[PDB]
Amino acid sequence: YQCHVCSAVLFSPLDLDAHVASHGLHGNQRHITEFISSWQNHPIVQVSADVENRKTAQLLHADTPRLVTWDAGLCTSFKIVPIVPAQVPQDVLAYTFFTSSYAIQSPFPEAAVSRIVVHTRWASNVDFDRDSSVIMAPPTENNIHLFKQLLNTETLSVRGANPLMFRANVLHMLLEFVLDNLYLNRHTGFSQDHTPFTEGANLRSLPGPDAEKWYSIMYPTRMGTPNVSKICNFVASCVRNRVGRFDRAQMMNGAMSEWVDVFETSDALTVSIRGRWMARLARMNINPTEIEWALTECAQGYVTVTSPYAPSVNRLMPYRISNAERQISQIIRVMNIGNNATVIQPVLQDISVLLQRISPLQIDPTIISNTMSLSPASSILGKLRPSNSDFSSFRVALAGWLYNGVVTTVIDDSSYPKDGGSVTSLENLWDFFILALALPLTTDPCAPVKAFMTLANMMVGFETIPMDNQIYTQSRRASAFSTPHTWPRCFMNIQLISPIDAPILRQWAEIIHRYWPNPSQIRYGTPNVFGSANLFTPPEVLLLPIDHQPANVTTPTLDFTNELTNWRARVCELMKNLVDNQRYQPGWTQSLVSSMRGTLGKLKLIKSMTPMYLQQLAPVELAVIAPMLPFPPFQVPYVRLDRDRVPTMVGVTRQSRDTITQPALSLSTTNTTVGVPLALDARAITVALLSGKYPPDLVTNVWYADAIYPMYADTEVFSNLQRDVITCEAVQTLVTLVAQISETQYPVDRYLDWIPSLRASAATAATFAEWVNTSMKTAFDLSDMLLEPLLSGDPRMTQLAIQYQQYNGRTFNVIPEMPGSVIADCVQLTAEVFNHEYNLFGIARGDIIIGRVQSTHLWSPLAPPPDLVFDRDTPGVHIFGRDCRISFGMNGAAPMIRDETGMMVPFEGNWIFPLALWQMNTRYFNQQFDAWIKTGELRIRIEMGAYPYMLHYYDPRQYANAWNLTSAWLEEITPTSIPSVPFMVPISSDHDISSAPAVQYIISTEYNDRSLFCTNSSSPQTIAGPDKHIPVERYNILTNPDAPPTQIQLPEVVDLYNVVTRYAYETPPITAVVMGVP
Amino acid sequence: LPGPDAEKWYSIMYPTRMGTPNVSKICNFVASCVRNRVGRFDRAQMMNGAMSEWVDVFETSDALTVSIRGRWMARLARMNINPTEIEWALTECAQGYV
Amino acid sequence: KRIPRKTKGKSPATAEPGTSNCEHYKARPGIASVQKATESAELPMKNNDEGTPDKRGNTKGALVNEHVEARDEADDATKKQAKDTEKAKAQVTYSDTGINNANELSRSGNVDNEGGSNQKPMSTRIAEATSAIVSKHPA
Ligand SMILES: [Zn+2]
Repeated sequence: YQCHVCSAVLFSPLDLDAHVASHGLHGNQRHITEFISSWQNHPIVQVSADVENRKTAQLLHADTPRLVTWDAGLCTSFKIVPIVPAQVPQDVLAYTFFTSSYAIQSPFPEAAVSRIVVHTRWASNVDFDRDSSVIMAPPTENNIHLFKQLLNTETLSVRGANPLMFRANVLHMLLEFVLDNLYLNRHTGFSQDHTPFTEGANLRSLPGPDAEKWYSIMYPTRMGTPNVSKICNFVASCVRNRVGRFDRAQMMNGAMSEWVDVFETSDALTVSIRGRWMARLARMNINPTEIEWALTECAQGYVTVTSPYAPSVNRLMPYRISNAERQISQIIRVMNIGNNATVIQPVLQDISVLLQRISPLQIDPTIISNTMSLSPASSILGKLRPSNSDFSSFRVALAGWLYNGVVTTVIDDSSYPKDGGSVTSLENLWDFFILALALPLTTDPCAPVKAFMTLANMMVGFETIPMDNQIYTQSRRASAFSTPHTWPRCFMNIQLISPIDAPILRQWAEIIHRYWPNPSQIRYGTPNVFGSANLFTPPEVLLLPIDHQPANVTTPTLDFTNELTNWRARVCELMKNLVDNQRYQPGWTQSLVSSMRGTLGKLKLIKSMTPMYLQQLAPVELAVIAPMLPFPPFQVPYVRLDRDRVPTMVGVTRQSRDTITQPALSLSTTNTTVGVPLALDARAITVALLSGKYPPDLVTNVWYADAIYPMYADTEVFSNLQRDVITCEAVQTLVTLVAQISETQYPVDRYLDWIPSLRASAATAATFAEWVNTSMKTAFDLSDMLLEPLLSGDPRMTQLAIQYQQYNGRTFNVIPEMPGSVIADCVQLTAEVFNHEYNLFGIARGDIIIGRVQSTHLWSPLAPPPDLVFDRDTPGVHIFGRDCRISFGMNGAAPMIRDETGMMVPFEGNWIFPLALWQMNTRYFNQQFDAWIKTGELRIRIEMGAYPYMLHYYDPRQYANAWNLTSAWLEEITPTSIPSVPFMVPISSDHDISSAPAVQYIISTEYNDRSLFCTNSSSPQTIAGPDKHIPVERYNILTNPDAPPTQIQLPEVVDLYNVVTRYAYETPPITAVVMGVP
Repeated sequence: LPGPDAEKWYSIMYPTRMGTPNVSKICNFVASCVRNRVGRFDRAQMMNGAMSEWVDVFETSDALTVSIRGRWMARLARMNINPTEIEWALTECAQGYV
Repeated sequence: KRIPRKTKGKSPATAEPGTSNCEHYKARPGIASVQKATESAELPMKNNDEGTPDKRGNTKGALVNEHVEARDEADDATKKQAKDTEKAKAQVTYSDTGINNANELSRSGNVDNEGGSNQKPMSTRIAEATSAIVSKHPA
């Protein structure tokens, strides 16, 4: 067998059918990427790293999130639960079809009282549980556990919540609510219907064994109007033709559509969240042609990639992002580094080994011995020690070019001559040769001055140079010049060194100024589809500390046009001039001029090929490797000798630009150099740079094709792009969310402030951000890292930015313009809806009035009439502040409390506390006020703003008394928590009843009876108690005839019957056919 | 405070933190103090993720010992030297040989 | 089709004349060695988390000084470098270089988010500061 699209060899017909799906052909899922070369038989597939028992398949060690996940159940997130059940006699009990009895199935609970609750994903099949659920029990249970999970570790009670953390808990709850509905609606099949009420209407069928149990919940219109009741006349009011399927795509797939619009039970909030998520994902769509272009361009032209496919529109490959998100991810990783060398070591080591494995260069020190054959020759042989074969220092010096801004590589301290050195010593002369040859390959910006001052130290007693001050001396160690502020004026201005006094030293200085290698820059990667994470350089540029030229192997070894070869020749010439006249070497009794000259000539004319390599083939390998790295290159510019542009500090900023706060310098600024310093071996660098060669039969096209194929077959660029998406999104949402519970210059709309809270400090904001971070990681199935560096000290940030500075005070500041974020948009939307539908999440606004009210009236204490409520406008009201002090009576007088105006008042009338007063003096105020509240004439309006509640229904035809609950609540209040407020609601009945007294003490101060759905749903009408017909405002497209099928009044009231759009996509793996180039 | 029994210090240090439910003399005193002068109210956070370098805190103290320790800290701060000055001094003493 | 989770949360066709599998060519760069090097270089970065709080609000990491933390991380990196190179002494050292770097700080678990030392963790401080002012029943 074989596939004529990609030319792969298969074995079974089912194998071919499963294989063509990766190209887009149908027929009649474990792989991430699938490559194949054209010059050999060796495919390379790539499978996830967590799976077991892989049969010779490479791994994807990235930490890619789970973006695309499907949902096949209902789209709703608000369920209706009956509270007080009830059976009622009926007139029509079932239907008849010639012999058959079909039971009457009602879309809503047939109970005496039923109200809406919030169980996220109560009816939904999912292929990946995101596992961040906001599950709410009915109000008759206790839901206090939803508001005491974030900043309640210490707690004076187990069933109490701290009222100073209500806003933080509600914000986290809304974040989880949004973060749980991030699924993707699915396209399960349909089925016709010929019921007399839903005739010829395609109905959607959930997956699973049963399918007709959900047809009564999905479609409230299907039930007829058999009986005379509230459900019956509601269904009578509703219109018919809005049911089932609305329309379907024109592109079919077999006999099945691509998308479809269906009327069914849902909510506008979840449908809007999922629609925005769908738009966000579709905005990231990529194209196999563009992947082809990107890979064939990143390969530098040694290999051409091609990826064929068939015409399809339902293909989804979310991989496209903007440069701002890449830059923000880069800033987060730079903060992660945090002066910890343990997170820099593996990167440089592994890049070193990768270069060593894909490079053509071979390093054998036998060339030096063959060219060589106190004996200066033997001296330099013993000082280079060619028998050693560890050249990790060379490869790491090359790999450090990509990471100029984080790690700076300097020559070791042990390489410099002992005790400063002297030119009268052969050993010190050879030390200088090795050091001077090794210096130009490091990223230390003071390398030229170290090179100069080495010889300057060695020349003491023979040559002098002008000094800058009276403190330092010419014999200052060359390794102590580690900063730009140290460069000698004589070295900068070259004409100060007098040629009649320091001849050799001025020669060395002129050689440094003229022949030091010149920086350059090469362009890498595909900035059109992979973006670019370059912060201080343009989008497609790779800076290099050496010049680079086009490649060819047929170029002469001795080529003094090459910078490094020219440098070796010049250094050898100067050491020759130093040794020529023996002016600097007294004490040498025998003349070693001939030996020194011969050895220096051999060193200069050695047939090394490392200069050729570094000039031609090293930059192309760096550019071929760069776009595939996990931590992309972070570079700061290379300034050859211009001192006023030497970068000396790199910081990171969190606060906005128009604000003054604590100066909180990042930890990256404490480095003496620009980055973390690592030392290198000058001897090893010199040996590797002095003895190298190619294989005798290198064909560069074949070599780089065979070396590029197996390492693009294990690329994780696409996973990294998705993770950068998620990182930028998390940063934006964390800023937008932490700006709500503190004081920050990032103003976003402040939708909820009636929920009380405190002005969170650094520690509280940090723990809150930790909960946010952990929730997002749990939702997207990440485990490595996301937002952790931001949590290290004062997370109350406004925006990220990174900047370095030059020596002369100039600073360059970069600020990625962060785009919109779908998660933060959805969170703000859900908060804006919470502002109106707070009751459904088990919360009430306003405050409660504690006062004895005995009567036989049935008025539902969550909807108080105007008589029982008082406020500041109410005359004869006493407002109390923190200075409330009780003084007992004497000899029959009455106790008195301290008013806010200053007067004393007895325990009578209407009062107004803050909740803080009681929460402070609970154990005292309770014992002082209990009897007066119970049997006296005392009434208090504790003002709270927001509070969770709990309902206690009773029979309105028997005695009741709420004191045993009220006093329990008042006892259980504590300085750190508060239990849910207990209410005492009567039960409504469709028949007349007797009336018995009822003594209740707690009532609200405004309408909180909004979660109530319907009462006596299966009867014709309610006669006593709270009355509530079915809310037609939520069933708008059904009840309202002249309403467009997509209209939603989402901010005010959320609808429970909408138009959902179901999808059915295919997400193929990354396919490529790597061809070779002649 | 660092110590074995630290619960007994949050009421000794901060008089105006308790509640005033009473007409007793201590409550009459606490009901006259201002409310914002408790705990820390100023700090110098030079470095991110490091110790604040000094703080100003309202707390139960003693003006005499505060003045004495202020004098002592001023005396010690007049003696302070930094690594650059020490480096220049040692270099000039060594006369370039170090 | 249920996908597991990686972490834990809240819980007459004749043979046509072209095909063959004889394996005539072998790559000179070495496909296995290149794949091994790519596997080593593909790994994500270590997570440097000490200094950040956990759920209860207590910082993570040891209680050692900042600068000594940086020094210990440096010479541990040196030891790991030697182990990777398979020698006795690392040739590319991160510690004891020629650069004077006595001001370098490395994030540790000694300092909280406010800017104070945590010799007594945040939860303990909160618990005792709250317990200092509770009250009981009269009798
Ligand atoms: Zn194929």
